Amino acid sequence: QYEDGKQYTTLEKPVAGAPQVLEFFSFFCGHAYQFEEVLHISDNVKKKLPEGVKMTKYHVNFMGGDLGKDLTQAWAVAMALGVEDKVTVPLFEGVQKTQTIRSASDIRDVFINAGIKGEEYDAAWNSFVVKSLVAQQEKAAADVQLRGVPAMFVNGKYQLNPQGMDTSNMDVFVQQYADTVKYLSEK
Repeated sequence: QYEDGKQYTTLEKPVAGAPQVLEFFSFFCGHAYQFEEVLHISDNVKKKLPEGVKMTKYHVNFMGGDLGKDLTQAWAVAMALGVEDKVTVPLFEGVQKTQTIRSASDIRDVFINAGIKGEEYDAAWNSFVVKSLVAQQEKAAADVQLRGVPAMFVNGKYQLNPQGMDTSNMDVFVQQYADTVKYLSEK
């Protein structure tokens, strides 16, 4: 059962005001099948959380390019419009698989070919919701001294530690990972 150092580690400087459950990810990290494993785990942690506990997921630029920046703004657009589950795979496929995403217009087209209206994308993109969310994603990663993706944090205090878990089959991993998030959203 649960101890500091094993299933989770404790941030030396806790973050006040952090989301209750904060996951970080990048579109530029991992083989497509690896990216999709991470999505499965994230969706299963969501599923097994206690009613009322929300999961927040933030994007990370990784190499500092303008493509990375526009994708982080495009992620804030997905959060703003509640279309995360419609665009996550298309987006990474756009970057990773079909490699179609090269400019911000190409990102916008992923949203469109996924049934988001061009006029809707533009409004969110330019919105204050999205400016605030872009700032929040940048700030939160600096606040936890982020050392890589994927990563999950609970209450700005505890970081999930997949090392201290049985990663020798996904279903056991997922249950352990998910049970630990509950112990921490209670702690």
